[PDB]
Amino acid sequence: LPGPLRAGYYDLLISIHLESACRSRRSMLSEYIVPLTPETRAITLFPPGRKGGNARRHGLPGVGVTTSLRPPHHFSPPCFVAALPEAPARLS
Amino acid sequence: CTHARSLWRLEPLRISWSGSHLRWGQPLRIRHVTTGRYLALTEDQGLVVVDACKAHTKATSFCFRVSKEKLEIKYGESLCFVQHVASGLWLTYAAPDPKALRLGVLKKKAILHQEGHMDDALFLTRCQQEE
Amino acid sequence: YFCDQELQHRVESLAAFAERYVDKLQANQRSRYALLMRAFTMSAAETARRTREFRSPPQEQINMLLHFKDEADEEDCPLPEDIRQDLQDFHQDLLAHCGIQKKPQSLQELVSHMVVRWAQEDYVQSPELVRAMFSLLHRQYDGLGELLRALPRAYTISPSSVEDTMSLLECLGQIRSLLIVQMGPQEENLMIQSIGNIMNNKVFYQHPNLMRALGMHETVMEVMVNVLGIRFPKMVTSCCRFLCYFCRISRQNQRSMFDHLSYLLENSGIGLGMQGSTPLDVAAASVIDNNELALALQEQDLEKVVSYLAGCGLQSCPMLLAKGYPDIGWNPCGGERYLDFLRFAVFVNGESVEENANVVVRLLIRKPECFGPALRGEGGSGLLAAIEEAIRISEDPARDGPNRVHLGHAIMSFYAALIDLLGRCAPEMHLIQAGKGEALRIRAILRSLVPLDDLVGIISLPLQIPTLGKDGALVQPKMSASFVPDHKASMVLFLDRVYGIENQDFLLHVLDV
Amino acid sequence: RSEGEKVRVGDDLILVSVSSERYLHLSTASGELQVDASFMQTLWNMNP
Amino acid sequence: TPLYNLPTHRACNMFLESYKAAWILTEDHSFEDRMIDDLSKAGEQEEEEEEVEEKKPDPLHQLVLHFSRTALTEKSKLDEDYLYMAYADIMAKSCHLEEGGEEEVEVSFEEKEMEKQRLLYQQSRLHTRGAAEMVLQMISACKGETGAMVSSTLKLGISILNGGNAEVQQKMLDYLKDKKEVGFFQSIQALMQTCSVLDLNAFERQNKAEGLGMVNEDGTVINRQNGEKVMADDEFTQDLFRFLQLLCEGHNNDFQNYLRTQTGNTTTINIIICTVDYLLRLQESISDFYWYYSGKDVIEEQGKRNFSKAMSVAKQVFNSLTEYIQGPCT
Amino acid sequence: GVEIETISPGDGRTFPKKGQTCVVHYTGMLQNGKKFDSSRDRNKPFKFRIGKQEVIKGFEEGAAQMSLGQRAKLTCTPDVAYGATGHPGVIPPNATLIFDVELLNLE
Amino acid sequence: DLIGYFEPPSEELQHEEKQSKLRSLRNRQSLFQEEGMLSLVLNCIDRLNVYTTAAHFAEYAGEEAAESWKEIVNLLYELLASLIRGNRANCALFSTNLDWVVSKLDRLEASSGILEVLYCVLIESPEVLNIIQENHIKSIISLLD
Repeated sequence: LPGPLRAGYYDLLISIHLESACRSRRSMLSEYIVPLTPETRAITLFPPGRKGGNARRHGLPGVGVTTSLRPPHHFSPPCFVAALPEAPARLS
Repeated sequence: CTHARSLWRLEPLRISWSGSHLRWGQPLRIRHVTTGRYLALTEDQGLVVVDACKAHTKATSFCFRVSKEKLEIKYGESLCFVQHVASGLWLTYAAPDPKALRLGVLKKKAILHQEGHMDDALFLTRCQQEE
Repeated sequence: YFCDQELQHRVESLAAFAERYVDKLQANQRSRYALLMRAFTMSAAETARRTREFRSPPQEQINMLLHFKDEADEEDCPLPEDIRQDLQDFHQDLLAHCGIQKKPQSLQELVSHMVVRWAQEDYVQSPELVRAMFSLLHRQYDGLGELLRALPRAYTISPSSVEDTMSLLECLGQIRSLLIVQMGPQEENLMIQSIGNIMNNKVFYQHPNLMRALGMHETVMEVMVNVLGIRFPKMVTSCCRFLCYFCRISRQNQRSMFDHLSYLLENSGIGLGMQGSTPLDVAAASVIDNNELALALQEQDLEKVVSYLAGCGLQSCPMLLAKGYPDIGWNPCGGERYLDFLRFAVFVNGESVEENANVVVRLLIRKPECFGPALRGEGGSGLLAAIEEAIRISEDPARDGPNRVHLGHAIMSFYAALIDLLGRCAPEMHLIQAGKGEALRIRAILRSLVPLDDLVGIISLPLQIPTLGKDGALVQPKMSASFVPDHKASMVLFLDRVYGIENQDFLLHVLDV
Repeated sequence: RSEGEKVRVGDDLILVSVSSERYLHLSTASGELQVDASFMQTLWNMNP
Repeated sequence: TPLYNLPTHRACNMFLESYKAAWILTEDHSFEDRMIDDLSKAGEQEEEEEEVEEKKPDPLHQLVLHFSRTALTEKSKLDEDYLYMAYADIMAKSCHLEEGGEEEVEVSFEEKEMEKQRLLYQQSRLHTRGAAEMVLQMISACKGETGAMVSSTLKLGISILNGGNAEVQQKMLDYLKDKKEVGFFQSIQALMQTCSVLDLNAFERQNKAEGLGMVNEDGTVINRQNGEKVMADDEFTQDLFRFLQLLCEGHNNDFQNYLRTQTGNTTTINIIICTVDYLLRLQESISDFYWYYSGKDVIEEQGKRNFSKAMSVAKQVFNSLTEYIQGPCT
Repeated sequence: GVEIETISPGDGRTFPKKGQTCVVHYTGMLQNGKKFDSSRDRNKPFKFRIGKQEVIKGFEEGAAQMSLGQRAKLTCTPDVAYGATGHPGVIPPNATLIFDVELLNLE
Repeated sequence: DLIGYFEPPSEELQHEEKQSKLRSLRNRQSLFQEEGMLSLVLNCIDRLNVYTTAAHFAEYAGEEAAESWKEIVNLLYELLASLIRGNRANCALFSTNLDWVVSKLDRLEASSGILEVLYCVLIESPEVLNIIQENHIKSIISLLD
C-alpha cells in the first residue's frame, strides 16, 4: 500500500474504533484513588529476587499489579438491520 | 490614534524650501493625507475640509503661536497653539454637548473661537513612513 | 507511558505501606492509652501526657507521632524503636526506588542517555519533539519532585464504597467528554442528567475532600463560563444549584469557591438573575456564615454591587415593560437581590461586622440614587407616602396589572429590604458605650437617613385581616400582593438596632399604636 | 490631580466634612444661592 | 479525639498528608549542577566532524533557543508553562552555586579570586548560549503582569547578573539597542506600578480574624494563614529592584543613561522617577503605620514583622537608588 | 411486504417460532447492488429473537417464513423497512433492501 | 501592485524576522481595511458581476473594454483573498457576507479565486462556522458534483 493510504487507513481505524475510549481513559489517568483490598496491601515497592540475595533491583515497568480505580470501556456492536427507535448517546 | 484617519500633512505657504524647519507664526496649509482635502474656515459651516479648487490662502492659512498673546518648534512637547491667519480665531473644543453626553461621544467638534480655552495647546507626533 | 506507570506503582506502594503503618500506629496508641488510664500513680505526669499526646486533633497527634525523623527531636516521640526502624526502612526503600543514591540497567538511565545522545547527534528542528525529550529528561532527573506533585491527587477509600465511586467517576467523565463539544440541546440534557446523578450519590457528601481533589467545581465553573460567554438558562440554573450545594457541603468547599467571587459578582445581572438559581446566590452561599471570609471581603466587590444597585434604581427593568406592565422608572425586584447579598455580607452569626458595615454605608451615602424615589433629597417622597402609594397601587389593577410579578408589593419589599440592611449595619452597643468616634458617626448617619416619626407611623399602619366573608369560603389576603408583616419585622429590627427605646413613655406610646 | 500631590493655586477642590461626610454643596433650588453640607458635590477654589 | 477510633481510610489519608509534609518535603536532593554539566557537554560532535564552522548547538543551547523561540512567538498574552519554570529554576540554581556558597573565619584574597572566577565560569556556561537575551524576551512578553514566570525570569536574571558581570550587561544593552523595542520598559513600569505597600486596613482585618480563631473543618486550629495580607509579594518587589540595581552595577554609565532616557525609540520611560515615586508611596505607608502605632506603648509581634518587611523593602529601594548615581552620572 | 426466494435448500421441517433464538449470517445491500451490510466481515453470526421486535418487521417475517439450513434472498419494501426516516449516512430515505440470509443453529 | 504589496512572508526566513514581517503585514491589512478599501473592492466586484460573460459586457462597453474583463475579475478576487488572508477581523467581517461568497461559487469566472476566498474565511472565523446552514453545505457539495 502507498504510504499516505497506509497512514490514512491506520488513522481512520484509530479514530473510528479507539479515539473516544483512549481520550476518556487518558483524562481519568490523572488521579490516583485506591481502595483498601487484600490485593492493595500485597503490593511491594521492590520485587524480591527469585534466586535470593539480590535487592534494590527495579522490576520491569508496566508488569506489576495496579489497583487504582479506572472505569471500564464501553462499546456497542455495529448493526444496520435493527429497528430504528432521553435516548442515551451511542457507544463506540 | 492608530488609524489612518488622523494623518495631517503640513505644507508651508512658501513657494519652495518647504523642507526647512517651521517658524512661529509662519503661514501654512494643513491637508488630509487620506482624503486629499484641505482644512479651511468658511462663513457657512465654520471650519471644514474643502477641495483643492476651493482652497485659498485667505481660508486655508494657519499659524503656530507660542501662546494666546497676539504681539524653531520642537517636534514633541511644544504646546503650540493654532490660530487662523488673518483672523483672531483659534481651534478649540465645541463646548460640551449634553446630547453628545447623552451619547457619551468623543466627537468634540472643532470650533474656531476668538478666545478658545486654556487647553488649546497641543503636541505634534510624527507617524512612520510605512503609514 | 512507562514513566507514568512507574509513578503509579510508587504511589500505590506508598498507600499500601500507609495502611500497614497506620494499623500498627493505632494499636500502639491504644496500648499506651490503656497503660496511661490504668496506671496513673504519677497523676501530674499522667495529666501532662494525656494533655499533650492525647485529647488533641488527630492530625496534630499524627504529626507529633511522626516527628522522629531527626534523632535530636526523637525524644518527644513515644513510638517504639521497631516501628521507627520500619518507617526508616520504608523511607530508604522509597529513596532508592526514586533513584537517590556504562550499561543503563534502569529505564531512567536509558531514557536520559537516549535524550542526551539524540541532542548531541543532530540539531533537532521539531519543537514538539524537543519539548517532549526535555520534559521526559526533567522527569527522569526529578522523580522525587514528580511524586511530590502527584501526591495531592492521591486518595484512599474503603472497599465498601467502590461501586458508587465508580459510578461517580463515570458521570464525571461524561461531563469532561462534554467540554470539547460545542453547547447544544442534547449536550445540555446529558449535562443536566450527569449533574443530577452527581447530586444523588452519597460519596459526593461523604468525602468532600475527594471531590475537591478531583476538581469538579472547577469543571462545572468552566462549563458555566462557556455557556455564559441568554441561551440555555436551565444549565446555568443547574450549575448554580450545584455550586451552592457544594459550598453548603463543608467549610473548605466554601473557601475554595470564594476565590471566584469576583467573576461570579461581575457576571451577576438582572437578566441572569431573573430565572432560577443565580451566580449571586452562589456568591451569597460562598460568603454566608463564614466570619473570616466576611473579613476577607474586598471593597471593590461591594463597590460593584452598590453600582449594580444604583443602576437598577435609576432605570426600569426591560422585561417588566416587555411583558406589558406600566413603566415605573426603577427596578425594585432587581435591587432586592443586591440588598439581600449586602445584608448577608454585613451580618454574620447574629452580629455586625463594623468594617463591612462602614464600607457599605460609605458607598450607599456616596450614591444617594441607591435609595430610590424615597429617602431622596431631590425627591423627598417620604416613607409613609411611598408605602401608601404602593398600597393604593396594589389596590387597583389598572396600574398593578399589565400576574407573576406585582410592582405594588415590590415597592414595599424593596423598601423593607433597604431598611433591614440599614438596621443590621448599626454598630454594636458595646462600641456605643465605649464612645468610639466611628460608631457614633455611623449611628448619627443612620439617624439622619430616616426619622423616628416615619418608623412609628408605618408600624401603626394596619393589615388586611382575613375575614370569613362568604360562608364556607375563606377570603384570604393573597400573598405577594398586600402588606405582609415581614416589612414590619425587619423595620422594627431597625428601630431596636438604631433608636432603641428612649424611656417608659416612648415604650408605652409605641405599644399603644 | 491625585491624592498625595501638592495642591496649587487656581485648582478646583472638593471639601468633605470629617464629622458629617458631606460636601460643601451650593444649593440653588429655591432661587437664592446658599451653602450647605449635603451629599451633592460642588467645586471650590481657595485663592490666596 | 483518640486516633485509634478513626476510620482506617481517614487515618491513612491523614498519615499520607503528614508523611508528605514532614519527610518527603524536607528531603533535599541536588541535581541541578549535574544536569547542567551533562547538558553542557557537546559529546563527540566536534570529534566526528570539525569542517562545519558553527558546528551544532549544544543541548543546553538548543533548550535555551527553544525557550527563546516560544517567548518570541506572537501571542495575545503570555501563558503558564511549568517546564519553563522548572528549567529556569534549575539553571538559576546552577549559576547561583558560587554566589550562595554551595567564630568568623578570615577568607584569603586568593580564595576570593577563585570564588569570583568560579562564579564567572558558571555564568559563562549560561550567558554564552542566549540566556541573557532569553530573559529579556520573557520579561518583554509578560506585558507587565504579575505571575510565577516573571518571578522565575527575574530570579534567573539576578543569578546571571550576580557580581556585576560586565559581559552579560553588554549583551543585554546591545540586544536592547539593536531591537529598539518599547515592550521591555513598559512591562517594567507596569510591574513597578503594581507593587504593594503597607496596608493598615488589611492589618486590622488580619488582627481581628486572628482574634476570632474559629476552626474551619480542621479540628481545633483553622489551618488558614498566609505570609501576611499587609504586604504581599515582597520577595517579588525586592527581586525587581535587585535586578534593576544589577543592571547598573559596576558604574557603567551606559545603563545609567539608557534607564533615564531610551534614545532611538519612539517612547522613553524614566525608571528613576518611577523608583522615586514608589519610595514616596512606601514612605507614606510607613508614616501611616507610625501614626497608628504611636499611641500604643509597646509594639506587638505583628507590627514588628510588618516594620521589618517594610524597612527591608525600603533598604533595597535605597540601594537601587544609590546604584543609579554611584558613578558620576550627571 | 417481504418477497422470499430460495437459493440453497434447507432442512425443511424445523421452522422457527416465537421466543426462540436464531443466528444468521447475512449480507445486506441496496436495490442498486450497493452493499452496506455483511456479517461475514465481522466473522460473527448475528443473533436475534422473534417476538421482541429488535429487528425490522420484514426481517422477522423473512426469517420466520424460511426453515433451518436454508439460504434465501429477501426483498424488503420500504414500508416494512426504515421508510422515510432511514439511517442517516447509511440508507437513503426511500429504498428497498436486498438481503442474502442463511439460517443456521436454531435454538 | 496591491497583490504584490500584500504578499505573505516566505516560509524559509528565520523565525524572528518572519514574525516581524507577519506583524507588518497584519497592521498594513488592518490600515487598508479600516479605510473602506474592502468595501470598495466589493462594490467593484458587484458592478462587474452583472454581466454574465465577456460578450455580454462587450454589448455595453465594447470589445476593447471587455478584453480584460476576466483578468480584472480574477485580479479583484485575488486582491480580496490577499486582504482577508491571515486576518481574523477581516474574515469575521464576512459574517454578513457569507451568502455573497456562497452564491458565486458556481460562477465559471474566477471559481478558484472565490473558492480560495471561502477557504480563507472558513479556516479563520468561528462565527461563519456557527452560522453555516444546510443550503451552504449543499452548494459546496454541488461544487464537487
